[PDB]
Amino acid sequence: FAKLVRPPVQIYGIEGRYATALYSAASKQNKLEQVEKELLRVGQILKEPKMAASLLNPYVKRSVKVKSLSDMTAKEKFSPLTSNLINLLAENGRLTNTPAVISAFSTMMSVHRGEVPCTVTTASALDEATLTELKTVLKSFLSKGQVLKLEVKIDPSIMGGMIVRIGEKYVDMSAKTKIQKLSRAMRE
Amino acid sequence: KTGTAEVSSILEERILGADTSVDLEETGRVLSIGDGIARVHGLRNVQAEEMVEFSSGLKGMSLNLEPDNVGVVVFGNDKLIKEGDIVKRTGAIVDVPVGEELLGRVVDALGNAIDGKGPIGSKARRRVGLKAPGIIPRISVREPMQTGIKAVDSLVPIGRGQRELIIGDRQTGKTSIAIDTIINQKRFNDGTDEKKKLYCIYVAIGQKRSTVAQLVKRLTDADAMKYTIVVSATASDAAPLQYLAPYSGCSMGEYFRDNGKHALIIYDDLSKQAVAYRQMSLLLRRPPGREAYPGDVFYLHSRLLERAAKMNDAFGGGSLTALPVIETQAGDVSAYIPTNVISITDGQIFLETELFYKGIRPAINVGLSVSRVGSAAQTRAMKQVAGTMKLELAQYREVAAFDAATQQLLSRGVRLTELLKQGQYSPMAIEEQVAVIYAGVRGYLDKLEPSKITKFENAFLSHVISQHQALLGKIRTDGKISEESDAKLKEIVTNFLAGFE
Amino acid sequence: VDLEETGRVLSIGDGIARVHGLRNVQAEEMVEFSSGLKGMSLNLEPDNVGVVVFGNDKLIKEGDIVKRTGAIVDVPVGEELLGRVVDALGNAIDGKGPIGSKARRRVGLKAPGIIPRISVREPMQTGIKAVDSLVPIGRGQRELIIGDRQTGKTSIAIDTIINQKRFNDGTDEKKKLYCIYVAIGQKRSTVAQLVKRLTDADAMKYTIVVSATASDAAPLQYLAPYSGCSMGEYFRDNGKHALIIYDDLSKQAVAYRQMSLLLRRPPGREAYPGDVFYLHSRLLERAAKMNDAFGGGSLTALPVIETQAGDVSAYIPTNVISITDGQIFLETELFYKGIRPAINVGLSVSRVGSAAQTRAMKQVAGTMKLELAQYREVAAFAQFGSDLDAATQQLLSRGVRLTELLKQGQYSPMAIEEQVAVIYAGVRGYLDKLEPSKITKFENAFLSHVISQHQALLGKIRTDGKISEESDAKLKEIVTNFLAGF
Amino acid sequence: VRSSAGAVRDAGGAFGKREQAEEERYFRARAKEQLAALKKHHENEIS
Amino acid sequence: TTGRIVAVIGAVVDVQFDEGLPPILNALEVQGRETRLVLEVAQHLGESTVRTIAMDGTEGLVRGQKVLDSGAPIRIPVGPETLGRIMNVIGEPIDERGPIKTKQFAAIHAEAPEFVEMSVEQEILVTGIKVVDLLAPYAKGGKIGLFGGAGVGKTVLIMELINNVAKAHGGYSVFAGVGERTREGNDLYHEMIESGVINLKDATSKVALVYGQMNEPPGARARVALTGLTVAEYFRDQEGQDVLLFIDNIFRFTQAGSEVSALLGRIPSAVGYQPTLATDMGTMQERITTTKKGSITSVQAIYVPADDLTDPAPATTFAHLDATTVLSRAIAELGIYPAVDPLDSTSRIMDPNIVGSEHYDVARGVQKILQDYKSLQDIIAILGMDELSEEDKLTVSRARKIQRFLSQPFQVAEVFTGHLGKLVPLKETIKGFQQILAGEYDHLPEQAFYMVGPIEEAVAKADKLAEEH
Amino acid sequence: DPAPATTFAHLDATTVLSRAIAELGIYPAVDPLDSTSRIMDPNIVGSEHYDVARGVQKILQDYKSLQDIIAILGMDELSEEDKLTVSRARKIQRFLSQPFQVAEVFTGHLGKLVPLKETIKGFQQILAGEYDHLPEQAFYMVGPIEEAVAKADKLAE
Ligand SMILES: Nc1ncnc2c1ncn2[C@@H]1O[C@H](COP(=O)(O)OP(=O)(O)OP(=O)(O)O)[C@@H](O)[C@H]1O
Ligand SMILES: Nc1ncnc2c1ncn2[C@@H]1O[C@H](COP(=O)(O)OP(=O)(O)OP(=O)(O)O)[C@@H](O)[C@H]1O
Ligand SMILES: Nc1ncnc2c1ncn2[C@@H]1O[C@H](COP(=O)(O)OP(=O)(O)O)[C@@H](O)[C@H]1O
Ligand SMILES: [Mg+2]
Ligand SMILES: [Mg+2]
Ligand SMILES: [Mg+2]
Repeated sequence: FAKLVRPPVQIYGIEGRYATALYSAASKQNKLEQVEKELLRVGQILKEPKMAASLLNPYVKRSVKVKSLSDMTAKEKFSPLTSNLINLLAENGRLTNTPAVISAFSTMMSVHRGEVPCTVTTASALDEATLTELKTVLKSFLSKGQVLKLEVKIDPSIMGGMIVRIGEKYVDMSAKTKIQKLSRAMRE
Repeated sequence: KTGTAEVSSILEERILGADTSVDLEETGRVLSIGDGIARVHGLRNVQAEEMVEFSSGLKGMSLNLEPDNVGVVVFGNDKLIKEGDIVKRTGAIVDVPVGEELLGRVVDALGNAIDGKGPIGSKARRRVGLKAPGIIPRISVREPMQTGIKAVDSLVPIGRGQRELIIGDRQTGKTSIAIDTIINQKRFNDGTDEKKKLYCIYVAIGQKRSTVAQLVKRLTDADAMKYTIVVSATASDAAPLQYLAPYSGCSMGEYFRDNGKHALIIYDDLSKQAVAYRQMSLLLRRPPGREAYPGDVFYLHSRLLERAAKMNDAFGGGSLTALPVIETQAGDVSAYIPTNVISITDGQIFLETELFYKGIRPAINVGLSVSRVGSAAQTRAMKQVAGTMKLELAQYREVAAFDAATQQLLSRGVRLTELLKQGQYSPMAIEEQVAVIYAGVRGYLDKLEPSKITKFENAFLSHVISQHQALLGKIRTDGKISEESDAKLKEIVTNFLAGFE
Repeated sequence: VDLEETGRVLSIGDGIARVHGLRNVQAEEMVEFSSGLKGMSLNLEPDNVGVVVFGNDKLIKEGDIVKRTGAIVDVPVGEELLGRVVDALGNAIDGKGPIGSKARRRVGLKAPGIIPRISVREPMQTGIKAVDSLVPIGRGQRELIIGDRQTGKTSIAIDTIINQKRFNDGTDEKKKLYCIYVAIGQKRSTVAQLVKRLTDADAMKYTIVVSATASDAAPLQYLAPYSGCSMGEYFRDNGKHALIIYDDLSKQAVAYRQMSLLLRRPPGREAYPGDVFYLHSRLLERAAKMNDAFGGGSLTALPVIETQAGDVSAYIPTNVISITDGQIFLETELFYKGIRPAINVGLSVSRVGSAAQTRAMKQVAGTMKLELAQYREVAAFAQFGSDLDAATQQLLSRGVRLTELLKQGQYSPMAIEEQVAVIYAGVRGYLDKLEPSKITKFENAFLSHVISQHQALLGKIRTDGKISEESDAKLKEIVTNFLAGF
Repeated sequence: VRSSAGAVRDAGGAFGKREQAEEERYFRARAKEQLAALKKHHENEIS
Repeated sequence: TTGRIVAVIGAVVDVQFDEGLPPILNALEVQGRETRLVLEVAQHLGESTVRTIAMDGTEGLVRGQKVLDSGAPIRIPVGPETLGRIMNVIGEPIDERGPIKTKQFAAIHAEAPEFVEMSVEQEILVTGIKVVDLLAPYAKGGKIGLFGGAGVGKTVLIMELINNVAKAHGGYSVFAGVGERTREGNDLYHEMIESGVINLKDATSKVALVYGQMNEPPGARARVALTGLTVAEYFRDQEGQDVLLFIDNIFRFTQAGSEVSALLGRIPSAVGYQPTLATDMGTMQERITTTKKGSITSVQAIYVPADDLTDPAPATTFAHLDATTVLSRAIAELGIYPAVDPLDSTSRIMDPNIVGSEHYDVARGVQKILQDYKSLQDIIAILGMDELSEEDKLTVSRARKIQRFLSQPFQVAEVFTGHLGKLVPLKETIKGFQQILAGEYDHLPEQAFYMVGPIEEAVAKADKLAEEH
Repeated sequence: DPAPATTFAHLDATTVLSRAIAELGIYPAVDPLDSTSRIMDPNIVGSEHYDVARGVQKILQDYKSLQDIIAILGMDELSEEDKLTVSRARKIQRFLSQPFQVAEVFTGHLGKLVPLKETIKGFQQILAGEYDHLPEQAFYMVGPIEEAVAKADKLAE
């Protein structure tokens, strides 16, 4: 068999297998950026009410699905990789879970260019000065080449403090867990 | 629902439009080899149960034709196959060589010679999986197949074209029955009555090679190898070989059957072909059934034993007798596979493992041994003597757990039962069998001691073979015991008895 | 296209359609296929629906259109069914025209609670001595009839059904009993001969035969008991008394197992799903005896079970033995040695007991039970017979006579007063001086004699429901006089 | 489990064989006596 | 329409269509085969795929092969021309005498007679066998079963029944052999030709053999019963005449379904049987019936795996018969042939109204004395038999005499026993058993009754034993 | 079980040790009627050896068949030949037991090697009947039959 080039991040499931196949196809020929473009364009195309309703009916012959998808991939002059991918999905019958596929690819592309995702949780909004110093400190966690991809969020449950997720690392500065730890210590 | 071929290595080929460069019609690539079963991607034109040839000389047999891959079984050890190996068709349903060249060779399940005497120079090949004769080709079993074992030839007669079944616990003497049968035909094969020559085939399934080597030595010793084939799929051999060995042997015999010749084939054991089949099926992810045996383990043996037939004279008059050997566990003849085969055959020899210690060897458990063909496949002289002998044993068998009349009955029964013992690899001509049975059933041993009949048999046989061979020749050629022959036998028996003490 | 009130078959095979759509379909609802075929929606899954087809799937293509009828399964009811032969859904199959029933009921209704009921107290006369005396059956009971093959279970049921004719032809209204006979997984010719037999005894003017025969799809055999039980709950809830006979309840379990294993539900023991208890309990718990505030009606049940090799520890036999208020074993060893009905009276029981016996039959069977209990513990000696004292000798000389009184013949149930008279003669001791082989003759004679001359005494026993010492003395005189001239 | 009637013969153990042999013994004896009596009657009846 | 094969696994083939889909039970012909391979559709899996069971070996099938939907279930020739022929499951002849040229074709799948179409008459059918006629009388138009282990007498008994009844029958006959030895099929064919029942030259044959012997792949053994049943259906309805239908074996019809079940994707039931065992057998056994428009006197041999009458298959069949004669291995070991078990063979016409008071009393007397003997054997095991009382030694002796007298020599067993086959009309059987019970033969040895016909022959045999003594 | 059931076909000589015998104290617990060999041939081990071995097995098998009755009706319900057979069978069952060298720590007894000729001779004698006067226990855990006679002498005092 061929030596498919391993994508940076590994995904699993049918979505992950299709995404890995597409990533290794595009990586050879160095067509990642454009391929992502056509993928995020079929993302909009497939949401079209007519196509969305037509592709979920199981009572239209599969060949009809493939013919319609070839029609809708020739009009946009999609790269041969994306047209082949969509024909493949229609043949195998997995296009019902295309959004999981393309989404996975997006993830598999972020990890390529270093967008190590993060996530900050707090009980209130954050002042842009405080948020900016936060970003500046969080940047110190990464390596060279990587760039932070922050994502603010709000939860009321945690009283104060803060919660930070940096890829896999996780620091719970929240006051909820501090209170719980103190309560356990002063019970046990 | 994830197809086997829904992998990255394949979908990548599909995506970047490179699949057209490779042949996916008469060729395939191993997706996943493991435990002796390959999945192959490609071979869109491979026939079901066709043979295929891997890229290292190993062969396989494409059993499963799934929508996207092919479940192939390797006729060997998969140590040499690797994911990505190229599998290329052979074009033909799996078939084995046949002919008279195999005679006297220790061939292997696929027809390769493992005796080291050089290649088999065969000419024709037969598919292993062929249909058995129909209703019309056959006729009723009429000729006798002389086993050479007093008990079998007397009370469990076996005809030519009949499927017996030697069933009994482990180490009770089943292979011994088979080898007595093979060695006996030596007298017929060394002769000119071309219509009585019988060609033997021994299929050794899942038996250690030391056993098969000792058996082949035993056959060469009696020079019973010039007319014997030995299809040896021993324990070390992959499951598919042990599953195919019976069919290779059966086709080697269908050859002699389809040419007016008479063959005997001895599968030993069939309970190990069933185990090999179960392993194969479970490794192809086929759902199990009883005791994990695949759902269709009856058809497996029925389609094998149904090929033992007796062709009419418009089809050559050939014949193929089958003697499957089954092994019960604790006399539990009511198990799954023993019960499967007991209803497929017509007749059955019950080797009991306590008749085997109480003294009776061969352990044949008369009364439970039947031959649905019956007296129809017996010699006239043996018919005559066995008619009385079977009845007398049948009476003695219900008063055995002990007057004057019944005491005489018990004495006679014990005399007969001591007349049915025998050694090994020493079968007897039918004439001698009828001679001794007649000696014992008329009453010319009602006084001699029980422990002395074992030796009187041998002494009387030596005497007749050395003094009155003309009588035996007359009985054998005439087939029946003529009145003058009966009187000659009476004279001889009384004379030897008087001067034996 | 509509995918809420309508759907389309994704798949079919072995009678289990897999429909896509029908988003508003309820569980256990009756959908209809385009081919005039009905079906019941059992599996509601996120992606599809598992419909069990009431009929042959030959007519259910793929892509067919299925429309929900909007209702749970329901069956007709009323006295318009009496004397008819209906199938598992109320459709007539006797070819006497339509059924013409105004009302309807849901097959899967729930049983009455704990307060509506009242303790079982009336006797349900089966017309069989061995049953009516030793293992009595009240009204509102559930008395399993459990036995082997060809031991006489269906005959017990049919004798019970035939006996009620004397009550149904009278004018007393609280003794009338209406019978229902659910015949599950039976050769149609068997049901036809049974209907003929009931007609012969004229017992088919108050009987409803519900027929779910062998050819019928699994859902119909699964559903027949509930159809019958609803047609019986109708009589229960209207101050009337019913008697429903499921025959058998093991074949309903087999049909349910088939549907489950084809819907791919986790197998369980012997491949029976986990609901083969819930299935039978929520059926047999509908045999009740409503108190007067609810009408006073009742509904007896006589589930029939076949046991393979007298194995009553199997799955379904034990499931249905732990649900019911008794059991009537029918052993074959006794069947072939003259004891017919072959009611093994050692293993048979009735947890209701003598609370459901008429005072006369209580008076007599109370001591008959003890006499047979004593006989059963020295039965083995019967062969030796001699070499034993007069105590056990008299024990097993009384036991033999008592046993030979309990023998009975096809389709000839006896009125309670006549059973009482016969058992009185036998147990009070007016037979111990008689050769056992003749006992039956005596019975078949004595009975007739009493029927002819002394009808007034039988009327008094029947009405008073008790053996008054005046009646006791008169009966002793009758027995002595007859036995003298025999 | 319970006990049936005539289960000793079914079991086929030593007791079953022993029973069958005993029965055959007794009825062989009685058959010999009956055959003798039948011959004697057939001779006593020619007269 | 026209589909293409997509997967071959054992005897189960999936076929993908692009035109309309073929309903279930249809027959699809595989294009490109030397000999006709017919696939009977069995499931719709969605995506215009159908799962099917191949009626003949799937050797040498290729993914993508073309398959044509015939448009209707397996249709077979019928009419009075199939008489004397031999047929496959798919109806094409296998006796090498040219095509079966009929006007009538019938589809082997058809619903059963409705409840309003059944008959309710029962009249004993004298067979000439003492045990069968006495304890479990058969019935004209009824379904009859022979439950046997292996090698007890099912086939010899059914050949005896053929010989007896089919030869003396006004109507036609049919013998569907489902999955049993081919040796036996050939034996029967030659026996009939040599006995005149079949006739090769002219049109005077009264038997229409059908064969699905045990070399046919399971898809074929599970259907040939329906084919023989269709021929019998026609003779029952269109000819408007009486019919016989011998099936041997009817277990293989269940075993084949079990074999194919797992590959069809069904969870297995209790003992490895298919979950649909009961219904797959009801839909067949409910077409073998008398009706107001005909009559079938079906006889069926039934394997009992390992002599286990509690197995699901025989256990389920017991409910579909009007009369069962449970052959037993234990009785066959005593040499009594036929081995019929008197205390397990039952019937539906064994009533004092249908067979008469005296017949019923004698049958019940035989059963009761045998049961008493069974009870006594337990005591005889320990005490010995000299210790038995004098009312029981009589019981044991009489029971042994009755056991022997129930045996009989058949005309088809002359090869085994050598004796001459006999027929014992009903009156001789009832009279002989009356006499044996009454005690009118306490002076004859028991062995005087072994393998004899009427009672007078037992008397003559006793005299001959005495003389030769 | 599938594992031993499968391995039974790969061995020349099997030796089935059984818990039933070991619970009787006999050691080694070998079961005489399940042990087998492929060289139990009169042409390999001679005729005296083969005949003695087969006589031992015949008598042990007869005693096993009797055990079913013996366990209920006692030995008082056997013929005289059967009583004699049972006595010989018990003597042989005991005589098969041997004390091993490695089991001194268990038993204390001294471990014995019994040459083949001594074994054949002893079993031939027990079968002939030369020792019907000794008691069973005289044979329990002894080497050659000389020790059996010596122990029977010890027990008599
Ligand atoms: N007639 C006989 N007389 C004496 N010994 C015999 C006789 N037949 C067989 N044996 C002995 O039985 C032993 C096993 O016999 P054999 O191997 O033929 O039976 P088997 O059951 O096929 O063995 P296995 O099943 O283990 O392969 C052999 O050692 C042989 O010596
Ligand atoms: N009380 C009785 N007296 C005499 N015979 C009886 C009696 N009850 C039943 N029988 C006989 O027993 C046989 C079987 O009867 P029945 O059909 O009632 O048993 P079953 O259990 O319903 O049979 P199945 O299990 O096959 O449905 C019948 O032929 C019948 O004649
Ligand atoms: N009536 C009979 N008389 C004598 N022997 C018989 C009789 N019936 C059966 N047998 C013996 O029992 C065997 C059973 O074979 P058969 O009945 O033909 O097959 P099945 O196993 O289907 O019963 C016969 O081959 C025959 O030897
Ligand atoms: Mg061997
Ligand atoms: Mg019934
Ligand atoms: Mg048969």
